[PDB]
Amino acid sequence: ARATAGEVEGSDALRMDADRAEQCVDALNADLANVYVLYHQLKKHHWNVEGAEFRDLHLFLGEAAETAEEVADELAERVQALGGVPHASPETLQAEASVDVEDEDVYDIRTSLANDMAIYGDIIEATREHTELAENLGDHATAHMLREGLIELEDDAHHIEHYLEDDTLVTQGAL
Amino acid sequence: ARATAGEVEGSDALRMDADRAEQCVDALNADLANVYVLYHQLKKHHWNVEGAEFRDLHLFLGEAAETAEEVADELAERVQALGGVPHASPETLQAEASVDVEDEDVYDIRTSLANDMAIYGDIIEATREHTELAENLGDHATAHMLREGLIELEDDAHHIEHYLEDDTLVTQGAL
Amino acid sequence: STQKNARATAGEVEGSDALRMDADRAEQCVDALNADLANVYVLYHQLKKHHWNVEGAEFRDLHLFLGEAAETAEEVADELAERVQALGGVPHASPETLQAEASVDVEDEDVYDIRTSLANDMAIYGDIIEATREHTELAENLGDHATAHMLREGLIELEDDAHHIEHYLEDDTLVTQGAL
Amino acid sequence: ARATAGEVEGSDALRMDADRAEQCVDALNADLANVYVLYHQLKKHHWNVEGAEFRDLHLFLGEAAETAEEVADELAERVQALGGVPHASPETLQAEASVDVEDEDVYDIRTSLANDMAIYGDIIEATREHTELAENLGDHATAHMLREGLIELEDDAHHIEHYLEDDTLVTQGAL
Amino acid sequence: ARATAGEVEGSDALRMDADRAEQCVDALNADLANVYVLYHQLKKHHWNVEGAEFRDLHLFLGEAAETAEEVADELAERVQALGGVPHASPETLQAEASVDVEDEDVYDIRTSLANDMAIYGDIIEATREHTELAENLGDHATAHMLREGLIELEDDAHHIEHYLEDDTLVTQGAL
Amino acid sequence: STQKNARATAGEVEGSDALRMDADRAEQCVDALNADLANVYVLYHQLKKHHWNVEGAEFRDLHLFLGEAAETAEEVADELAERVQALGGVPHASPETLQAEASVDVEDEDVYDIRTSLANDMAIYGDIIEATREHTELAENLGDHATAHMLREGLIELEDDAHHIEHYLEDDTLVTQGAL
Amino acid sequence: ARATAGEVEGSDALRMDADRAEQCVDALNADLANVYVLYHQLKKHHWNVEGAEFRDLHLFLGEAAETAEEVADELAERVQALGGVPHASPETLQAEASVDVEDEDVYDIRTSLANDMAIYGDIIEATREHTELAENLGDHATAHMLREGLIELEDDAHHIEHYLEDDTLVTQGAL
Amino acid sequence: ARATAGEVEGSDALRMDADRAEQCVDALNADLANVYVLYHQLKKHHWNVEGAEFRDLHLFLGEAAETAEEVADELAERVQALGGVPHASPETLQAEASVDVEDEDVYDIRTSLANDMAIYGDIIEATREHTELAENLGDHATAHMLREGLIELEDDAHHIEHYLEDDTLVTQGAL
Amino acid sequence: ARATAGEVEGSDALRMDADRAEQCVDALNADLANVYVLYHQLKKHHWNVEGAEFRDLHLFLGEAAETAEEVADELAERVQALGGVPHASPETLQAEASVDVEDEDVYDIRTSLANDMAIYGDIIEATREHTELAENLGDHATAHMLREGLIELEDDAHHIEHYLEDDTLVTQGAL
Amino acid sequence: ARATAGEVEGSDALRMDADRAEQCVDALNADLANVYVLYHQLKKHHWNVEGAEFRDLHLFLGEAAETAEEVADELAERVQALGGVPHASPETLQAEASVDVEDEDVYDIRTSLANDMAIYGDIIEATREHTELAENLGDHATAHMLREGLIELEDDAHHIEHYLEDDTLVTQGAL
Amino acid sequence: STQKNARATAGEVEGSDALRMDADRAEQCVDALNADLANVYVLYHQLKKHHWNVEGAEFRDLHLFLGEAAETAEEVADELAERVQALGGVPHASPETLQAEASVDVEDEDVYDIRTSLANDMAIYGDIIEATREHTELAENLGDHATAHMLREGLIELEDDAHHIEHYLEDDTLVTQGAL
Ligand SMILES: [Fe+3]
Ligand SMILES: [Fe+3]
Ligand SMILES: [Fe+3]
Ligand SMILES: [Fe+3]
Ligand SMILES: [Fe+3]
Ligand SMILES: [Fe+3]
Ligand SMILES: [Fe+3]
Ligand SMILES: [Fe+3]
Ligand SMILES: [Fe+3]
Ligand SMILES: [Fe+3]
Ligand SMILES: [Fe+3]
Ligand SMILES: [Fe+3]
Ligand SMILES: [Fe+3]
Ligand SMILES: [Fe+3]
Ligand SMILES: [Fe+3]
Ligand SMILES: [Mg+2]
Ligand SMILES: [Mg+2]
Ligand SMILES: [Mg+2]
Ligand SMILES: [Mg+2]
Ligand SMILES: [Mg+2]
Ligand SMILES: [Mg+2]
Ligand SMILES: [Mg+2]
Ligand SMILES: [Mg+2]
Ligand SMILES: [Mg+2]
Ligand SMILES: [Mg+2]
Ligand SMILES: [Mg+2]
Ligand code: NA
Ligand code: NA
Ligand code: NA
Ligand code: NA
Repeated sequence: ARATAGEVEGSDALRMDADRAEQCVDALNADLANVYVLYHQLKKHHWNVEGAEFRDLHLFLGEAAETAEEVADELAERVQALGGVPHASPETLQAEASVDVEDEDVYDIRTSLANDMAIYGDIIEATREHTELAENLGDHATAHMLREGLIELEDDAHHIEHYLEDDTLVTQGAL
Repeated sequence: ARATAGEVEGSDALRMDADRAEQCVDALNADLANVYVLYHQLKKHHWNVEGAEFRDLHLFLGEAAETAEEVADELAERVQALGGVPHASPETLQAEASVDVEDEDVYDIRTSLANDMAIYGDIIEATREHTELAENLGDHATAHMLREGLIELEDDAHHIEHYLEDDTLVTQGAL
Repeated sequence: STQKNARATAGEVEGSDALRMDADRAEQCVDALNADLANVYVLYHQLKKHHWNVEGAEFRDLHLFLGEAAETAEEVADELAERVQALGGVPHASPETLQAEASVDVEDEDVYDIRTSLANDMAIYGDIIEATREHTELAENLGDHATAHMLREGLIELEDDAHHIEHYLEDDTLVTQGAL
Repeated sequence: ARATAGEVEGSDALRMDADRAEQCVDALNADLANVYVLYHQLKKHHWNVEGAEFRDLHLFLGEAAETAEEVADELAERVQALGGVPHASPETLQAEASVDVEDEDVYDIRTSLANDMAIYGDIIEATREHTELAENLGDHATAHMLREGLIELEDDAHHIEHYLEDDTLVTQGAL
Repeated sequence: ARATAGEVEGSDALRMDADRAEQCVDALNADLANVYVLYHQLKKHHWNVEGAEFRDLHLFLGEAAETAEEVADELAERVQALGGVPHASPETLQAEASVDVEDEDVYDIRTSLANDMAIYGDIIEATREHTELAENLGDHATAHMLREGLIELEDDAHHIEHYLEDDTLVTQGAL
Repeated sequence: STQKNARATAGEVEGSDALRMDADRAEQCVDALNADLANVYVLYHQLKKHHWNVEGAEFRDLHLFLGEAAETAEEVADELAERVQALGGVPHASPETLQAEASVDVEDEDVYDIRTSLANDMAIYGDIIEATREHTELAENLGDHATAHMLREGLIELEDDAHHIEHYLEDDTLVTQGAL
Repeated sequence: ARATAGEVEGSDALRMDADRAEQCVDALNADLANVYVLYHQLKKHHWNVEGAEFRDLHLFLGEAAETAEEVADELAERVQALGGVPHASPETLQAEASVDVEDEDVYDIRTSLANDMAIYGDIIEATREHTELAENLGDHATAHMLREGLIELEDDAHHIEHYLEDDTLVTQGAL
Repeated sequence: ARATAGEVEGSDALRMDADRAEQCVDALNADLANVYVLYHQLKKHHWNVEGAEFRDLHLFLGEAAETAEEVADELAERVQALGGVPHASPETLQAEASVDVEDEDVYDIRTSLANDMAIYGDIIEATREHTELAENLGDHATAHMLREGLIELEDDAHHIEHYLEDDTLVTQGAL
Repeated sequence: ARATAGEVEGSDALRMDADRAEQCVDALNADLANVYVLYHQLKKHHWNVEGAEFRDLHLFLGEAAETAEEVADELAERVQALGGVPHASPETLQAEASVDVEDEDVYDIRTSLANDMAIYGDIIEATREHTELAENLGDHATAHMLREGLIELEDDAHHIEHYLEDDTLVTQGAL
Repeated sequence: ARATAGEVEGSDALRMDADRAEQCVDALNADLANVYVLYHQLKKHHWNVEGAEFRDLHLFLGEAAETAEEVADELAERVQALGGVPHASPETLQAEASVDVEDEDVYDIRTSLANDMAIYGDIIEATREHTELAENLGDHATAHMLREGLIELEDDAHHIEHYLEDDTLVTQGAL
Repeated sequence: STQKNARATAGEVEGSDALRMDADRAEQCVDALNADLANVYVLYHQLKKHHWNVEGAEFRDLHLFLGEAAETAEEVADELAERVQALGGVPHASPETLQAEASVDVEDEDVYDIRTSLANDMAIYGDIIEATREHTELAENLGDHATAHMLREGLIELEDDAHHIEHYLEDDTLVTQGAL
């Protein structure tokens, strides 16, 4: 093997010793696994959403899935740049994730979105914590990247909350 | 008259004898007619859709109509390329169509979409039969084209199906 | 007069020598455009409000529609303002002035449900629409065909938004009691 | 009313309790009101600027007005995402703003720009303070957004300072 | 000669009898001539502008000339569409123009702009009279076009006015 | 049945009335597409891995090629998934499900050298390629020409990537012992 | 030599045995030779077309040439992917082609176009046969590609048929 | 006056002495006058072309006009850069031109095109002489520019030659 | 035959007598032939390149071939514009070429590139001689064009040189 | 002089007193000098890289040089905005830089990249330190900008590390 | 010789076999292009300086013009450098080398007013312009028509910037004592 899962060597290019790096690496790898389960669940919901608002939600979820994937890509890359090994296989991702994932049945849109919302909220809190860890290790590139992904993820989370709110243009008359 | 409605001459350029071509042309012309009535009814629905979801439907139906118009264009041009006369006038198109077309009143969006879905379905089934007919005549360009049209029509028909499905973000509480 | 601090005084209209529009003529258009500006900026700020706050099953579609309507209102305000200034007047500028010179009704600061908010917007659109039609006659009748043309270009976009809101509020939906 | 001006409910999506949220909300809402008076005053100046440098300044002010508006939009959105109500009507914005606003007369360009400069400087200082408040509440998405808007606003502020500086290509000979 | 300078045949396609058309054509042709001399003098000023503001003026005047050329093109094409002969040669255009044109010397930028403003003004006033003439002839396409030209010409003329106004960022201190 | 929590149960296939595809027919395609989906998502995740980790004298070129191959795999997965759903089935969704339903071989979590990694990728591509060809016959033979066409459009892109890897692994290079 | 002309190794990556691969390669290489003479002769007519329609023809033949080049490239790449050696040198291409090629003299546009039409017809019938061959060999990617090439070629061939048809706007009167 | 027609001051910035500069300026200004009559006459034929090829010609002449305008602009700017005064008014341009210009009547497309071809030929021979002149004066930027103008003009002139060649798709039969 | 291979008529439009033109045409036609064989061999190499660097070479050689094709197009069109007959058929192009062309076998990448470099070099040297020939004939458009082609050919030839140079990131350790 | 090298006046626009500013100014100016030596050395390497991977590295280095230049531009601008004078001349930049720069000889690619890597690592560490200095002075715009440049610079640094790693597709068999 | 650490030594010129340019010929162009490179990079760095520092009533227009002139200088430097390298020489690289090999005058580190700064820039442009004209003759006379063409393409852009500065410095303005 060139590198072993779980090892972190730091980077001589980035002047980050393996001590410091391993702390960011652990945080990032946890985040990577959560965000890729997120990705996969947003894709599920995007594939299956049906009903009166489905096209708008299909588009929003497809976008949300794209932003998770990009976040995952930046996490994994940064793990690798810091001398670590990002979690790669799908069973590894889901094993290492802490967030809850739906079973294989398809649920109605309100249920599915409320499940997503819970994943986002967990990722959001973790990411906040990890940006502080990064800044306190003086890894400002990591901290900045994490915040750049945070703000995207909060925006999608906030979208889902709004989708779920108790207002609508529909009236009992229109029914 | 440079050509007469109903005649088919084949094409020298495309090495398609008139016997061979006539058989494709009848299938393509029947598809054209149904596709243009589909285009006219999607346009109607696009113009008139109202209510809580109307803007997203207005956009979808606008797009679906453009996709129908393009399929119609490709069908008509292939008719012409194969030495036939594509059906051209609106009254001809409706008369040669086999699909049902709404009267001039405006129905609520569900009914309107359900009417569109049935047109798609007829078109989808016929196109499938016509791609086989084209392949068996060795007309692999026609088949290919038919299949590229089909996959866009099936995508739109399936979107309509989802819009009609029995799910929603709406709750009695939001009402 | 040569000693005033201000380069121009609110409410004055000087016409333009570049545009060959005398102050008399210009003042009449300026009075119309300034009133429209004010209503249009209050329109903008309320559409923003509704863009920011909209929630529920259609929110995202509405967020985007209202953010685009807000941008169109802003652009209409910009054109009106610039035309005031070109005609030698002073476009109403500060938010307090814009709101005070507006004749349309503004929501208080609370957030209402989406139907109520849209209906309030619809009312504002209606008012502006009627006034602009009057104002385009006024301009054509003064021979100020640029102002007229411009007012009409803004009118068609406002009418389009107004119409979209009327449709959003119509009594149809894909939703069924079964899906509930 | 769905929500009342002045209430802050936090967000369950963003895992931000109403305590924490209300502190960011107050800061952001103050900033929103200042930045929208800024917007409106930059539009004034853009509409009215005249003279030898007017086209360049018209363009710069129009841009500056666009960047303020975008900043306002991000502030207000974030207020709403955190469960607050962004200040919306124009008389509310101006009432809640702390910055000074010109009366309705049009002043010469040097005076107008110097007025703008003073608004920017106040917003800049406030924003610095608020980014620290955000980071100290662990609201890193807010802090990052505020800094992203800060850097835009400093750049326009710095532009105005340069416009006002005592150099020119003009000579008494050219006069 | 396929057509003779001065003749007007109307158009069958546009259902415009030659009496009706001739009246539009004379107004449009007189506008064309003035617009092309405007185009030539904006080009001149664009080529020669010098001094502290010259680059921004060079760009503005380049654009103003393109806007004039396009108005000229639309005028000339409408002449032709209505069965007339648009004035074509440079010596014809200048001879048929009513506006004043500088001699071949180069004047300072103020004088040059003031000369352009007077040309615009003449063009603006005539166009206004011509749009009414078009409307009253029922030629609503011509009127419409005239009004779309006018609003671009008025925008440029007003820009010139502002460049000439008595304000500046310049102070005696900066000198 | 009316009281199930789930709107659809994994493994069920309902066909589509919009697409005029009965459940019998649809189930056969759904079984093929679902198996392809799973292998394609494992393909994607391993290409990502290799994109992330590739090092050495050609890394940057490989990083970009593998990130683009990964995107193509993702898009193929998206189309397959969506087609499953359109045909009234339930696309395999969770990463654990995708990996469990995949027949292709996955690397363990260690990182290997670039030749080994590419060779492993090549194997996965080969498997998917063979299966897709079978699946396109299956669809054409069921008369589901949309599915067939789609499978072929995805096939040509996969084959292209597969081929690029075969070339990357060929025994030529500009490098000489002299340059070493 | 790394590979020998005529040899066909199949591909491990595409799971295509040399026996199956040789059969596609032989078809694809004949197509390639014909398509590349086609390309060179459309270039020629693109270079040389003169007369009353030339500019339009020059554009269409340039485009048709570029379509032929792109079909060639695909063909050649597919030969190579399948473990074969695409015909490469110009003398090889012309020797392996079955179509007729004009001598080096330049003919009038009608004759030149008729010549191309014949080349297109030959390629088109060959390609239909080859897409059956590929499909029957289970090589769907090759069949698909050939069909995508085919439709673009038939389109160009049909455009030539139309250029050559006995209609025109020109009248004896205009002459 | 800031500058006087006919005077040539050279440029300090370009290190071009007035003697050297005058010699380029005189060539460049003659070219400018010819190029601008050229422009006005292509506009004319663009406006007026009718008949069976008109739309294609209208487009090509519009483009050729715009190429001429761009060559003019370059020429004029170079005169000015070199301390000269580019000819500006339409009457000046036509007076300083050496080419022939049609009277105000409209001729048939062949005659009109033949007329333009003559203007192009004159400009083209003059420009070749001028690019030698510039080069021999060590003015390489002027020579380079003139050549870049030259190739675009020769291209257009050649396109006219082709439009006028004795070939066509039309046959007696189609008539 | 509308024209005969080998003849050169000059051009009236471009004021180039046939004596003058013939001399350019022979040089340009010889260049065309070599450029098209270069294009065919770059295409070959692009199709067949394999190994560690192959994708970046595949792209480079694809581009180099497009640059050759465009130079070929410009050469052939200039031949035609000057009243000559550009060499057109593949067997003619190879027969009129002076450069060496590989046989149909596939060689390793070094050998293949070295073969391309030698072709470039021949083309580069000839083009240099031809630009002088063009200038001395006063054909400054031809010269200019030749020089714009040359600088793109020299760029590609130099890229090949660098690919062949004796450096690498590869170490015996990485092996 | 308008300003003297080494003076820092702060900004009244940005509300940054000269105390605070001078601390950011010193840090930024040091960074500016390092990053511009970086720029210049990446350009060297980009100009000279040769061998089997040269085109890919040429492109990567050209990009890396562009990102350094942009970083330098943002640093220098921010120095000026804070009332300082950015180091401008090339001998000033290199004098003030602390990083090591190669002599004028060209070294092999591994050596050159390893030299670059060392510069990046020094800049990276310095930038981390300076972002903290900025945040601690409450200069959040500076801190954010520095981090935005940090993340770009780490990414290029990490690229170089990967280029230098001990893997390759090359085999002794391919040699 | 086989044991030198350096792959190429500054000041050497090897010509190119790809470009069929012998070392004798190449050395003459390389000497010209290297001197131009140096002046052009000092030009770039001073334009940057003036871009960064410009203040006053026209600053924004000047900032943008000088940032664009700086980019054009950089691109010209890039082409010259690359041509040196293609001809088998070693382009001057480090900032200290560039400044030392430059013949043009550089400002000290203080910041001057905009007229002074532009005038200094103008001088540098003038020098480069004259030298490039010589160098384009030199190249054409060596038969290196690529280098000549390239030098001329760079010349026209430099002349254009130089000319813009001359205009910026001309004695006209819209400003009047009345507006003061
Ligand atoms: Fe990535
Ligand atoms: Fe950012
Ligand atoms: Fe069509
Ligand atoms: Fe396709
Ligand atoms: Fe505006
Ligand atoms: Fe918004
Ligand atoms: Fe036109
Ligand atoms: Fe309009
Ligand atoms: Fe999708
Ligand atoms: Fe290719
Ligand atoms: Fe110009
Ligand atoms: Fe061509
Ligand atoms: Fe060029
Ligand atoms: Fe900058
Ligand atoms: Fe470069
Ligand atoms: Mg690594
Ligand atoms: Mg036909
Ligand atoms: Mg004014
Ligand atoms: Mg909310
Ligand atoms: Mg007409
Ligand atoms: Mg479904
Ligand atoms: Mg191979
Ligand atoms: Mg010719
Ligand atoms: Mg400053
Ligand atoms: Mg070299
Ligand atoms: Mg001057
Ligand atoms: Na709804
Ligand atoms: Na000024
Ligand atoms: Na014709
Ligand atoms: Na390599």
